[PDB]
Amino acid sequence: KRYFPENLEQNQSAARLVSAVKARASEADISSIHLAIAREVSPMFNVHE
Amino acid sequence: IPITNSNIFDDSSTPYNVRIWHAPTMTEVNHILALMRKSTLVSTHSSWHWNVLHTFHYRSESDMIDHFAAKILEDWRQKEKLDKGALVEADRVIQRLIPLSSSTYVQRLAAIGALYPNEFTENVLDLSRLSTALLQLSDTYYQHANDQLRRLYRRMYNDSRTL
Amino acid sequence: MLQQPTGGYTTLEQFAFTIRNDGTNATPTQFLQLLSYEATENELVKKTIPTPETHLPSARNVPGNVYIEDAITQALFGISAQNVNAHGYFSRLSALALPNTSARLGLDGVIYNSETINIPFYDPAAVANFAATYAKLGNASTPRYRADMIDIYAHVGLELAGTDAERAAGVMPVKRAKFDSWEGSLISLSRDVVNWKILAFLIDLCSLEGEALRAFKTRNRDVFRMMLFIMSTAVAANVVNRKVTKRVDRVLEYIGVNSMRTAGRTATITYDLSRHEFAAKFLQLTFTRWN
Amino acid sequence: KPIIERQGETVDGLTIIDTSIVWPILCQCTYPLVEIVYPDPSTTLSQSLSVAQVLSKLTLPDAFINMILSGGDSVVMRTYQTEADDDLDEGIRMTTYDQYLSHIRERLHITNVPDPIYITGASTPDQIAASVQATHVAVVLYQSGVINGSASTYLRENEVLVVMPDYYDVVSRFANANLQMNNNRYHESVLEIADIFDQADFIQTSDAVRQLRALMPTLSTSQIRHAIERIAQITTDYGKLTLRFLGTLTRSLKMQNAQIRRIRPDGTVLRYDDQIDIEAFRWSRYFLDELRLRRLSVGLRLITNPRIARRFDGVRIMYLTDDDPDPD
Amino acid sequence: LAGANTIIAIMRLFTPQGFLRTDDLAIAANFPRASRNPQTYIPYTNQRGTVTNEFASRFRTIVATLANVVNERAVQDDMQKATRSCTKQWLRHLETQFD
Amino acid sequence: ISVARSMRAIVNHNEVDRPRGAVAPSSYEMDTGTLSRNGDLLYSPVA
Repeated sequence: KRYFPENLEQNQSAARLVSAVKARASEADISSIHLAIAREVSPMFNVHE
Repeated sequence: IPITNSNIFDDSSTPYNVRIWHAPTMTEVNHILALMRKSTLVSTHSSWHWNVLHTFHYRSESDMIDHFAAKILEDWRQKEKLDKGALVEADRVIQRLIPLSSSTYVQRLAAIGALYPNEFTENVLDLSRLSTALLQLSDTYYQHANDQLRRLYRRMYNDSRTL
Repeated sequence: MLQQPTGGYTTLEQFAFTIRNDGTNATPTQFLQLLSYEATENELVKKTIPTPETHLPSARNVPGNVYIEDAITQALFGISAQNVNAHGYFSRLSALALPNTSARLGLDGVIYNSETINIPFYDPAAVANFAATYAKLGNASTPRYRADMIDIYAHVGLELAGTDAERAAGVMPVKRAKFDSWEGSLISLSRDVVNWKILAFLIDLCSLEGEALRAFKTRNRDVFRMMLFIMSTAVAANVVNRKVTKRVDRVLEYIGVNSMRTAGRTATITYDLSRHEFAAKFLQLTFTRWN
Repeated sequence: KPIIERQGETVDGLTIIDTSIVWPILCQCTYPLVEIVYPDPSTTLSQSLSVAQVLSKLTLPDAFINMILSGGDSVVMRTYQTEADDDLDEGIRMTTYDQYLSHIRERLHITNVPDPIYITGASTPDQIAASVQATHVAVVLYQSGVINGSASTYLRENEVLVVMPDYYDVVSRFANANLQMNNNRYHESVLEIADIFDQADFIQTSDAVRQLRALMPTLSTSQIRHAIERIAQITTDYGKLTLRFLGTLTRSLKMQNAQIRRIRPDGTVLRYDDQIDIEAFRWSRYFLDELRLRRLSVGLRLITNPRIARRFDGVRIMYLTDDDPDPD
Repeated sequence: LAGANTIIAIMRLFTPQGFLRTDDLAIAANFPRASRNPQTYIPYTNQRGTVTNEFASRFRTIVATLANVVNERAVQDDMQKATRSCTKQWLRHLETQFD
Repeated sequence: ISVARSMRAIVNHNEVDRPRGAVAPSSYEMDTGTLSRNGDLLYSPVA
């Protein structure tokens, strides 16, 4: 994993910013990635939100 | 030598400090004044006291325009009497300071003073806050310059090194 | 042991000042036609030039012999970075200023203690006046003697870029001079004008009389407006080159107004603090003799 | 990336200031007063010329490729072919106000350039000339009330690309003799920063390097990164102990035409002033040395000589069989 | 708007990049399309220069103008002012990872 | 092809003088010019 670091984080001032990005992280699920690339072209019938 | 503020009980920090160089001959002055470029913010003015050149050294930029104006004021006066013809006692001929290495406001402030724009007055001119009230007059004088006047004021702004 | 017929050593093909450009070699006159200029509105007015001081420095006793000529050029138009030179054997000149001396000044640019075998030298009588004026260049960095590195430059710009319509009034508008170029340009003219035999020129100025001085100044007011141009780009504030479609121009920021540091850096020739005092001492000394 | 910055980092309590260290200084320690020792200068002067020599050869390869490159790039503009289609390149080119705000506006603040002006409409066919004079680069801003055919013909051989805030339509803002201008009959390509600037030591300009750069297989940011990487291993020091102690294990700062400036009290990069700023902070010289920049000049002649280029392009296949062995 | 010009400027950072194309390799082979006219988005073109990549630079501009909104928000606290500074070590790091 | 040339076929022919396509050394590969004081390399006067 390597989203928000640039590293030297875990810090005392960063502590607030650290958790904000952590509670936003999506896990690199192979199938979840493919479903995003495919939904881009495929026609729909239900008004998803 | 550090100069002290006018009052006795105003025990604060000094705005500027004056400096005395060793300089005997004329071909000497030309050296110190040229080497005086590329050096923070410094000022000299026209003539000198004891025949030895001495320049000023300002602490923070902001505390320059408030001294540079306190002098430009007392010189619009010396040229009031010398304009009507009267034996003036005071010595320097031209009190107006000269900005050597300097910032950017003092430029727009140097030119406006050089070409004597004011007329008479004598209504107990406010000594405090005179700085900004003079710098405001600088701008509006430019918003009138009929090409020819504009040409000059835009030059002395761009030059700002000769009296 | 060459002599002058009052035509002067410059009326000779032995040594002639020619710039190389355009794929072939050309005379200074042909070059300057390319220098076209406009105006930017900061009036550069001609001041007066203060007379030099008579006192001549002493040529401290020195065995061997130094190339007096070398340094004269190696400071003015020296291209390769030149370090501090305020110090040096720069005043052996004055050892020629006295009447009966044996020390002779050869061709090529050396100063011999005793004339030696097989070496052609200028005429011992006309090299005397050249010294009583230029040996004075020894004290170029002595405090209380150095010239002023600001006002002379006003004189310089009125020379290479001043249309006569202006000089006759003593005032002119600051100009921005741009000619058309090639590759190295400014640096190439320096590596070129350096080896010119400057001594073959300066000697003529202090000898040739009114008959052959009015005629001398007319054929050489251009060899002067060449070693004055290069000496000027070592001062200008910018060197940025404008672009046409396929063509390239070498706009020079402000000829005739003197700043303190080179625009060239990498693009053109560069001066140093020790050299700023030197150029002012030369430019001042030479103008009185010329003008 | 600012120098003096409180980023999340500690140099091991060297960032953690501590009082309460004043008590041993008064009532614990003893001083030499109530013979003196003077330390030798050579031992501390040796440490400096070492930690300063390691620094130069550290970033040396990095800055070099960032100089052969940096020539110029991008800025996608379209030239509207005007006339009886007797050209594939007329000269009436223009870009957006958008493309201009991220490529041209930053280079125009490194070099202290006054403007440039606005065409506006009913502007003189020398106002463009009057601007380009003090601008050093050909460029003018926008168009409102359709300009005259006098100015319109001028911006053609003088190039001076006009940036348009909109792009919906363009043939509404020119008065014309009516040939090729109809939001069509225009061929769109790409421009060059290697073209619209060429300053002294700012942007690399030379036909020896221009020809060199027009050969590589369209580099990315990763292609050029592995370039300033293979050139590293291709080439006691008290300093090697420190080169390790340092954080060399990163160095991720895109320094195309990197310059040294001073942001205001908050965050707005000031123009290079004069009196307040020192000298060397004017130009960068691509961070290369002064003498080492002059050797590059002589080497740039070897790398372009007619006898070194021995790679040939194109081979015509034919059946002439019959031999007269000719090397050519 | 007259006064909400700053709200309209920060909002337009959602504008798409790529061109719309009329797909022909489907209509030339007679594949059934609802449509009436076969169309689509792309949605972001490709490399055009040697070392430019405008899509990467478009994002760099977003990060630039979206930084000032964070570097202006006057906070009434103390450590919530310290989190205002340690956010650029995320705001800028992320933009480099993008290129 | 063949830009690196200089000269070719260093043998003299059976009965005739020059053996067809024979190249003689360039007149520049054999010219030492003295160095200037500032600049460093240049050829001979030629005239």
